[PDB]
Amino acid sequence: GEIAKALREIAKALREXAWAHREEA
Amino acid sequence: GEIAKALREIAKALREXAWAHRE
Amino acid sequence: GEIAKALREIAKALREXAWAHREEAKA
Amino acid sequence: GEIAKALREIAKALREXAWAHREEA
Amino acid sequence: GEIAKALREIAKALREXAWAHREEAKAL
Amino acid sequence: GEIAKALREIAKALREXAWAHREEA
Amino acid sequence: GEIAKALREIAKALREXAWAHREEAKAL
Repeated sequence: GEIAKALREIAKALREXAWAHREEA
Repeated sequence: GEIAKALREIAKALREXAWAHRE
Repeated sequence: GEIAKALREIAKALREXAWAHREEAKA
Repeated sequence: GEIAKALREIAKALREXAWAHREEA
Repeated sequence: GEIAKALREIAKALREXAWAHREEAKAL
Repeated sequence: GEIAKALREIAKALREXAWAHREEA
Repeated sequence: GEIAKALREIAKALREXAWAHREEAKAL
């Protein structure tokens, strides 16, 4: 579904955020 | 559910953000 | 509900994040 | 509602996040 | 609706987070 | 709808969170 | 749908956040 996919797209962004926090290092 | 599963994937990512503090 | 449950899981992850930033800064 | 309730718990966890930053200043 | 209100509460919490990080930063 | 609008409000607050970091440097 | 659309906008906001964070880490 479009909603579930957008939500997974939110998850991936958060993981992208996690790698940026783990660029402190 | 696909929606519930995706919400759980979000929580996991957030936990990952948390663990990245220490790391 | 599984949706409510998953949302609560998200709330808990953010509480984790709060704690972690609290501690790291406390150092 | 259970969904609305859970959503408010998320908001409170975010406020906790905020407060944690308010004590680092 | 309760659901839309809860979401708006989340948004407000995020805005609160935004403010705190600016101050935290500015405290430097 | 009221839900979509509130979600869009969430995105905007996150963008505001982003701007807070863009202003750190 | 407008809800899927608003969720995608949230995701983009989070990527915007990640990018600003990298610029942070990089400017030090």
